Amino acid sequence: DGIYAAFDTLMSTAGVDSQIAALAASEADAGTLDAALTQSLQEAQGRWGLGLHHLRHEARLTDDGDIEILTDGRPSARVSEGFGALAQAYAPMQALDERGLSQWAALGEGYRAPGDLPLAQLKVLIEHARDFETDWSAGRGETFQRVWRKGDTLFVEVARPASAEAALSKAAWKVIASLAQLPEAHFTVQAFVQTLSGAAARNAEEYRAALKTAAAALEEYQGVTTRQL
Amino acid sequence: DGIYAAFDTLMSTAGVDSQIAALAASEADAGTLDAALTQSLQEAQGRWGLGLHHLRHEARLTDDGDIEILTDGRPSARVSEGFGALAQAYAPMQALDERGLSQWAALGEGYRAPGDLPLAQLKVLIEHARDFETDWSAGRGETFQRVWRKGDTLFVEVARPASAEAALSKAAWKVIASIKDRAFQRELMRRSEKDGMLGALLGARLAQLPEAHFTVQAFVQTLSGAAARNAEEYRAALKTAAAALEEYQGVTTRQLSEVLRHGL
Repeated sequence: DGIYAAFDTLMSTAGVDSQIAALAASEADAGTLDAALTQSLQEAQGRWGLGLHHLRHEARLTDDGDIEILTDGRPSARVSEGFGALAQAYAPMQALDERGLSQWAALGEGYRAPGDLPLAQLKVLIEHARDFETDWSAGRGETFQRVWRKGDTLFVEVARPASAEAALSKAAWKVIASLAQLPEAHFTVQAFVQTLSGAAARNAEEYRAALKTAAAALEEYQGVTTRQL
Repeated sequence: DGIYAAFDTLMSTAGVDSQIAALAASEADAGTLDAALTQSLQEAQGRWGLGLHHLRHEARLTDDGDIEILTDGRPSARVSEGFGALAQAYAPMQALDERGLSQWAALGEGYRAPGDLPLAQLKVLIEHARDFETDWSAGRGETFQRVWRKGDTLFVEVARPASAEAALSKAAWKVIASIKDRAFQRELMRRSEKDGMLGALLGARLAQLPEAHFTVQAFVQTLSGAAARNAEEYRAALKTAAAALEEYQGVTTRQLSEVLRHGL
């Protein structure tokens, strides 16, 4: 019960409302819970901005009542170990630049197109290419963006890097106007990823919409976690 | 004359000089031969126009001195069964449209870009997409053409589908012309007016004929590294492979001819 609750907390930093403790309280089957814990972890991975879209992210129930968080099937950390432990197990996988963006390609080693292509070269990729990835590009509001397709799914990302420490500082002096075991000290909402499927993942107007959508998402979620905090 | 010459004869049908019989006899190192069979076999597949780019091809030596032809790691045929045997092992695997073109994608199931794309749009694909594939379009010289990229290698296919029958027909004409004994030439030329040409020339003496089951129908140029992302390297690639396909068609027609002159 501690363990599901703690997980619920971890996801709360990404504005993900996993409801795992409740769903457990409902006597849901172990498979249903696993599925729920994995869906959430992937949803949070999208928004956390750590840059691990190239690894598989899973979370699963263990016999001793723990949750085990894996990456590419390799047991990375446990929740009963604390939010710090998870932070310290993710770190050697990332690779940030000087603005704080991931340097990995979400599609893995391979060719990466300019972030800045004309929207008509982008439209050709979108309509007639199988897989493809672009790199970051400077967008509005100090955010950055990029797009890739993997399978039947087009992935739009909008990312405005911000460290966890600063958000904590803001909400701290905002509460005084009114920490190592807090996940908000390692995890915050930096990015948002919108997905398109089937016909939509080959439609250029649809990609443009999905940009405006992911951009409005990132700003809402960035704010929600600050108001929780 | 041995299983290596049998494999060498089968490779001449795509105009591949494998040199397998000479390697087997050379002072080379153990294992270099299997590698050679597979190298020669894959090149041959590029030219046969069978449409099997999605399968993996291998040839090895077996425990009883035979050469085994593999598809996706599974035993498909044995060289000693003759070349017809190889033809029908490939058949259930193929899928030809009305024109003689493979209906399979070279990249397996997935999206195929149009084959009639505008050059400005095909370029974007060539400079920035990862793996991609186009459909068959027509090209110049009553040819067809498609292009894919798998990895770091661009694959430019030019094809002019033909039945091995017509190829045998075209080689018969070339021979009944070069004939020295003008009397027998006019005899053949008259039977050819009646019973057909390749008909009347065979009639002076085929399923054992390797070219009866395999023919040069296509060619695949390949680009690597920087050229593979270059749209003008692509347009040149297309002219090279059409010239290649004419060449190897010419080589294999002159070969089948010199084969038809034996037994006259």
